[PDB]
Amino acid sequence: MKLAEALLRALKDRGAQAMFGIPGDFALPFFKVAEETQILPLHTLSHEPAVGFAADAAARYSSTLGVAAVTYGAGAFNMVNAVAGAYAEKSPVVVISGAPGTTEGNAGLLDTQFQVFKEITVAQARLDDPAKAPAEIARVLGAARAQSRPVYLEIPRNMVNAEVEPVGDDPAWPVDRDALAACADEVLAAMRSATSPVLMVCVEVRRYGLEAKVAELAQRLGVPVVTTFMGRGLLADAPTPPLGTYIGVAGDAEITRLVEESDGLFLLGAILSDTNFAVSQRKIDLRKTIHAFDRAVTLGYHTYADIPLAGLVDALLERLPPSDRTTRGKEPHAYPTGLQADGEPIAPMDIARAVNDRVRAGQEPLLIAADMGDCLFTAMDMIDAGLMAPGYYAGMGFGVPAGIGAQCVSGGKRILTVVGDGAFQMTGWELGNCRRLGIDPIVILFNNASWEMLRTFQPESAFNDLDDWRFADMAAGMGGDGVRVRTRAELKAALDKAFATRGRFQLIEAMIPRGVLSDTLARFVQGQKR
Amino acid sequence: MKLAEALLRALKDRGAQAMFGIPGDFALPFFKVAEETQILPLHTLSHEPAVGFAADAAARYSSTLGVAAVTYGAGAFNMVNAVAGAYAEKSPVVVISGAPGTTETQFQVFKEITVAQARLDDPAKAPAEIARVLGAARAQSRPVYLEIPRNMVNAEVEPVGDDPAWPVDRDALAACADEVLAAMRSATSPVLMVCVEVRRYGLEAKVAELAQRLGVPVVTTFMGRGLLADAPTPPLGTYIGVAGDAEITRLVEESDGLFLLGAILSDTNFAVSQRKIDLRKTIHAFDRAVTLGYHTYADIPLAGLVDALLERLPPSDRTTRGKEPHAYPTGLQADGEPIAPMDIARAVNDRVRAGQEPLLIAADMGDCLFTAMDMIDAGLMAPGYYAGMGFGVPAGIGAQCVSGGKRILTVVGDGAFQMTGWELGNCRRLGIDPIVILFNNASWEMLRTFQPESAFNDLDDWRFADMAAGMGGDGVRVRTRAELKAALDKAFATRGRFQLIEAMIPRGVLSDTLARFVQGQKR
Amino acid sequence: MKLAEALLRALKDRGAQAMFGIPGDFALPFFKVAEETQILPLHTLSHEPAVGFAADAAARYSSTLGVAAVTYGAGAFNMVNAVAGAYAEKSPVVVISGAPGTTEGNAGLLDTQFQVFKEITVAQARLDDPAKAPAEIARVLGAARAQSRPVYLEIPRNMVNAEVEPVGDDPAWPVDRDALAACADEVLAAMRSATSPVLMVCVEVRRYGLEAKVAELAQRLGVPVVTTFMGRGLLADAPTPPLGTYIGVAGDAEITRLVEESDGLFLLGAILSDTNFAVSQRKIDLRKTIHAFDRAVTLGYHTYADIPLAGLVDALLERLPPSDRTTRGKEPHAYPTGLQADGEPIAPMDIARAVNDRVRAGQEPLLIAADMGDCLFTAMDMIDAGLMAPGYYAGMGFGVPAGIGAQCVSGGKRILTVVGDGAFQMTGWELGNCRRLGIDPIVILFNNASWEMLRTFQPESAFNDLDDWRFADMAAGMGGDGVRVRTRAELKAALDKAFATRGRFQLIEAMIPRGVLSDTLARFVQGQKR
Amino acid sequence: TRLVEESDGLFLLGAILSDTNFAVSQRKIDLRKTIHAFDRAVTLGYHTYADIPLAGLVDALLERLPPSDRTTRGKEPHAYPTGLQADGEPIAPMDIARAVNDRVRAGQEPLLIAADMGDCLFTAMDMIDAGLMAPGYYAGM
Ligand SMILES: Cc1ncc(Cc2csc(CCOP(=O)(O)OP(=O)(O)O)c2C)c(N)n1
Ligand SMILES: Cc1ncc(Cc2csc(CCOP(=O)(O)OP(=O)(O)O)c2C)c(N)n1
Ligand SMILES: Cc1ncc(Cc2csc(CCOP(=O)(O)OP(=O)(O)O)c2C)c(N)n1
Ligand SMILES: [Mg+2]
Ligand SMILES: [Mg+2]
Ligand SMILES: [Mg+2]
Repeated sequence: MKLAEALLRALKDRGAQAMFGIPGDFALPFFKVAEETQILPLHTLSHEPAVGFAADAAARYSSTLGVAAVTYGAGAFNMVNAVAGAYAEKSPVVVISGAPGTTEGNAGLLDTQFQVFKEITVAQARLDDPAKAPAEIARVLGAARAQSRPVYLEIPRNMVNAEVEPVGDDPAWPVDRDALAACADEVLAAMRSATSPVLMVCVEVRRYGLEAKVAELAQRLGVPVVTTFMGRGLLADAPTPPLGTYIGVAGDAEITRLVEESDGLFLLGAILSDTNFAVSQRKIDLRKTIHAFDRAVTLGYHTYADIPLAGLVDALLERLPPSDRTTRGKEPHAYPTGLQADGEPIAPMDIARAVNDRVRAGQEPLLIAADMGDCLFTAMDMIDAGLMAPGYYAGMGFGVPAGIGAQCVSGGKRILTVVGDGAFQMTGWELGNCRRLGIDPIVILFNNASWEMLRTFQPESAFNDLDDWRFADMAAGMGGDGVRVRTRAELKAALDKAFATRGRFQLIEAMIPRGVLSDTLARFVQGQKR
Repeated sequence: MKLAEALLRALKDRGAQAMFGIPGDFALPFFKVAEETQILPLHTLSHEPAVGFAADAAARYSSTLGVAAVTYGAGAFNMVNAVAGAYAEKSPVVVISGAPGTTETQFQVFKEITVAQARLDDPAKAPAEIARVLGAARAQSRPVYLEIPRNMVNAEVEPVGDDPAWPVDRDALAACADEVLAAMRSATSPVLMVCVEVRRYGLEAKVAELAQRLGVPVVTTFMGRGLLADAPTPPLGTYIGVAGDAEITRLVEESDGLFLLGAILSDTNFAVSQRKIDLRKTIHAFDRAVTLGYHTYADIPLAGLVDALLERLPPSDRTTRGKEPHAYPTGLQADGEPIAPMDIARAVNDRVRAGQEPLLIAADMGDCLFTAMDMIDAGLMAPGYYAGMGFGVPAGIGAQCVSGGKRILTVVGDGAFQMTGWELGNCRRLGIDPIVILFNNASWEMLRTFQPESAFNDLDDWRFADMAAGMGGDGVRVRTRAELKAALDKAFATRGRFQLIEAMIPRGVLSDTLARFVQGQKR
Repeated sequence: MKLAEALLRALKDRGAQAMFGIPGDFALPFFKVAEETQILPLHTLSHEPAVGFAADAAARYSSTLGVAAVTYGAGAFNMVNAVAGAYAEKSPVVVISGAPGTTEGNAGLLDTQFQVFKEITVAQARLDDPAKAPAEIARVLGAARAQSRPVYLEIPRNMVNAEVEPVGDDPAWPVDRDALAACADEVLAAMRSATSPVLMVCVEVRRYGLEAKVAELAQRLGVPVVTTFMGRGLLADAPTPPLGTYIGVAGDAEITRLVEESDGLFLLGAILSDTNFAVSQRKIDLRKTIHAFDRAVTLGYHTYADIPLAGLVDALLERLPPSDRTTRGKEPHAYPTGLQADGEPIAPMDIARAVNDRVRAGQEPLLIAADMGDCLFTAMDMIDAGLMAPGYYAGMGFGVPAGIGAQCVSGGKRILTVVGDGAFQMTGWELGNCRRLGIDPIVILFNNASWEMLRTFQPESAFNDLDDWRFADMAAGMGGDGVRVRTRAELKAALDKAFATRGRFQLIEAMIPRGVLSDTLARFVQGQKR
Repeated sequence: TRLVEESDGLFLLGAILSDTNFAVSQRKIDLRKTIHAFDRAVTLGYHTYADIPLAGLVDALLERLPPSDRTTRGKEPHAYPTGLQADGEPIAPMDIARAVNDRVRAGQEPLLIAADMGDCLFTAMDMIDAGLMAPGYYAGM
């Protein structure tokens, strides 16, 4: 078996679904075996940033390994940022970068590309030894899985075709029987002894597909359940569904206190930081806080190493007597609906109504891909079937690329994208690849003519005023159907159309005025004053 | 006086002509000063890469300092690429990243693509640090990194000093010069190659004087292209390896006393490769050093080395200007035939011969660059070594900003334009009207010429011309050579809006230069 | 200030006392600045192994940084083993290896030397940037101190003289106020709740010179105190002196049980392994065991990170009410004495008697340097003033070299060395450097004509039979006074002489017969049968 | 040394490249015109054939070259120092070489020589031997 093949098969053997990428000198031989073998569908994008962003999503979507293939040099570096956000958000993107042969020895910078990716991945390896390649691949791949984060793989070209033995399974990671038990023991003990124990569900839960067993726990535990942002959605159809989502300040002040004022706050697979919605360590009692994350548990200031979340859970159940309990009790949830189909100018919230109404009228929910900006804060109030945005990273550019990658693996489902003018100027052009990719995602451009999120924080500043890019009129070039709307009528009307029109990506240019924000973005700002 | 203010001033004194950037939370406080103090012009773009390329171009244009202002995280990262290629081609792009408050890793990455960094978290030190970093950027001509905590943009600081002098081993300088000169005189067929550093440190005059006194054959590199063309001893052409003229390539590579003055060594297409020359008999002066076979003199800035040699060579009136080191393709037959690269070159060269003034040209990667190589220009900016796409458009933009009125020409392939091409939407607010000739062959042709069998090099039809409108510019698509000639003419007559010329080119049609390149890889 | 100088001064500023080493092509320029500056005394040895072994001891002796200077290539690699044992035993040896200039670019193996030392040190760095050198040095040096283990420093020759700014202080390491407190709390709580809490004193205690405060703790704690091997000696003149030393099986079965059967076994700065005397994790209740080591505390299966032993102690006192208590109570200790000055053949134990008697007669105790083999197990029963041997490492070769390095910094004191024939054949020749070094250590060769320690475990094997190297007769060549003894008379007599004769190293070749072992080595073997 | 280094078609058959004293340095030759066959490979200017064990390469070339009787044995590629003047002068390396070489010339059979690092090696180089083992590249004592 050829080396490059042995790899792709491996990726496949692990639930891979595609391989996004852009070729270059050194990467052609590998794209060749990628194409000729036909192992993994080869989708190619216009700019490397979208390459990584799509891989990110194709990974988050199916909760499996994403695949970003780039060429040596500018190709890799031009994608660094996409991998960073993927890393930042436990999105296991397997990066592959063709490198010079092992007999061409000289670089161009005073390795380097390696040290940069060494910086944003969990494991890396230069496949320069056909003998060691197999296990090495198994290792690194085994890492992105164990840790759910990006990995780096360099393949010198004169090695893309070296015969190698097939790639086996992931190397078995460390797990101590006793250690674990002791951990659960202390964890459960800590919970039982708490006043207001609050169990939070986050990202690691959706990555290791553990929702299945955590629902069986949320029940046998008996404590209140809340989700973080990355956790939003989880346990929706579970016996003891979350009582809401935590996004901090801009959120339901009711949920807030419950979390920030607990003494049994069990952060399951949760992320920790001061990234907007993330659970800031500054806003909680570090004393009584069990923090399960990255195969480790830390509460009481001490830590339990090599403790896979799966195991922690599995052993927590072994100590919790089964329960037939259930806290559902009617009441769904109230989203902003009712659009004034009049000719009054659009506002972020109006759009929400727009989509929501369509849905309540009977429309199946489309998963949403949102870029960073006022489009994100507006997407929170929309009924979905999975949301997908850079909340804990704020990496503009995501939006469109992400939605694309999504619909590329959706196996039919359609993807909805929301993005502002400022971000569309960055990656909104990746739609030109929608024809070749055979997908028709619906996009809602939030053209407010400025970097509005930045203006709210420094309105005296002019530089945040942008030009009026006639996007709707540009959608024809990339082969789509564009439509700029000024009023709520042209808005509701256009959307309906979009769902009817398939085969071509639908781009609805929403004309919004500066100042006009979203309810959720409103609350967020008001909350930074006091 | 604020800190930001002090940096901006410190920046302007060293040549700064503008500031390209894109804000974010941490950047905001910094940008407020920027915008207000108006020390430097604050030009915003759309995507970080552009900002990086633009800033890079700006610097090169005025052989001065460039300035890219980003925000912490996604912002800074999404711009690493431009800074790298900058580092590669010795362009001092001063990177300014806003960052977290000091009371409230990117740093570890940048250290890998800048010859100097610093985090100004102490106002008492800020003044000197700024003066140290920029210093290097100037001394080594490479990108530097400055990371500012938003809670220090206003902190008062002693004015920024002057650059801190660098080690100049006066004795080695004199000893090298002797070895160097002797090494030359004593060689069968010695040759002088003028490269990148000669431009960056504005040493054209000197090297022009030396070129004559040293009395040896002259040649430029790819980045050395266009230097000493008005000197008594002009280059015999430009060496770019197998690609170009085989008489110059043979001379360069066969020399037994090669003097790479401020050049770059690298197996990287046009860069003077170590596998092509006889390094044993090479005198490579670079990064303030000089090598030559089991010997490297350190601390010898190029500039002083010239002076050294000049002090060791008697004056001369030896002038040897002949005819055309390189025949520029002309005579565009405006018939109905489809279009081809070399035709674009003629179309372009003819206007010039017709009397038009040669513009400076900015090129992205792809055949557009090889094509630009057969065009008459007044400067040529392109990633000839780094070879990274995207540079084209934003670089032409960036150039024209500080080109005080002069118009810039930009050649970009379809593949590349899809990455940065849209930055043209800023032309309007930016007060620019650059001309763009987009090579739409509907494919990543440069690669197809390496794997014509693969089908992924097949791109769809992007009606770029139809999109020019939406960016406040005029964009026309042409298929024949007749249409090509007419449209190019209109562009030049139309100023006020950027002009986009989407020239449709068949897959398989390559520039002459590129043709030669591929054929040389078959051998 | 020159780079190489800036460094040596740094070492000095940190308590350095010398710089052992062997030069080579690439290392000459650095030895030149080492010599010319005269900052640190430059002692040179015959073979690299002794270079590292002496540095090891010069470090352990004064409990400070040792200094091993070698040349690139064979020089470094030929010393790898010495550094390993130093690392293995928390001996902060600062290794310095001159490297090719930054403009000579090509190696000879398919970096490498760097990766090998990366493997046996705690921090490393290639000083190739005069600007960054200072802080870098401070860093690495700061590491060997914080972690008390070997560090690697590579100095390209064209950099030995680059002007640099002086080297500042060590970079401040992480320390969490809360975390710490929480740790002590749980630690003390764990202790108080124990039945037979046993506090052990080990290596880290002597390295960070903490004995001063630990004695103040051993008192305020109130629990039994025992020392490990590396810990042997500590708290001797303390209010609550150790009740004995723990060396496992071969030790006082009385001490053994107390340790292996505790539920409050506080291993202070202790090492953990199955290395002869070390506290094997296989022989203790991991459940109730506080393990303070490498700036971390682990008990109850969880761990407290970035917890410097100093701090742990300092905060433990803050929670223990001062005490005037004391458990001294006469009884010193009984060592094997009384030598039968008859003409009966020598046995390991006889020699012990020999030295001991001399001491009780009034001789000040000499610190001892013992190699691995039956000489070590015999040295345990000798009255000393500090013992120094590879107990937790078993790296033969140590002996002599070590003793030499010692007396090189002893500031006058004399050093005693014990070593078997088999090890003397490895490094016993380093005595030839005793004249130039101006020291006269007394050495006791245990020539049993074989690798006796190995023979006891496989007596049916012949290969353990060695030849009769006439060492005593070889001592003249290296410029010493050699004397082979066959009987206990020639033994007692020779020793007395040796203490009288100064200026020349004294080598007493003790003729012992195969089979004849040491009491302590006896007990050890008998203990491997059952 | 001049011939080797000036060659415009150098064929290092199973050699080692390295700037390491006696090892054939890359800075001394014209690598562009070098054919270095090593570690089961063959290089030559922007080209490296992999998987070509030396042995087979020879055979290859032999299959491409007609037989020959071209013999060119001359005299002493290297004059071995002899004639040890056994006077009372102190001793010197080259003398040891003569002492050694003379016994051989006197008829004694050349032995194989093993040398450590130091001048002893350079000295062994002027001695008549039946094999010479020494660390000429690694240079470790
Ligand atoms: C890669 C990168 N570069 C810059 C920034 C900085 C930023 C954070 S928010 C924002 C404004 C976004 O404008 P948009 O039209 O998309 O939506 P809206 O604000 O409602 O007008 C910027 C520029 C980030 N986060 N990432
Ligand atoms: C950031 C980056 N990613 C990939 C590549 C690799 C590449 C080198 S050449 C080429 C094809 C360019 O197509 P284009 O339309 O621009 O011009 P042409 O080939 O003549 O049709 C690619 C993808 C580079 N150099 N930089
Ligand atoms: C560097 C190294 N190489 C080999 C060995 C293996 C060994 C462990 S014990 C022993 C015998 C030592 O004989 P010695 O004369 O010194 O004393 P004695 O046993 O009483 O006769 C050997 C060879 C070790 N530990 N280290
Ligand atoms: Mg907007
Ligand atoms: Mg193209
Ligand atoms: Mg022995």
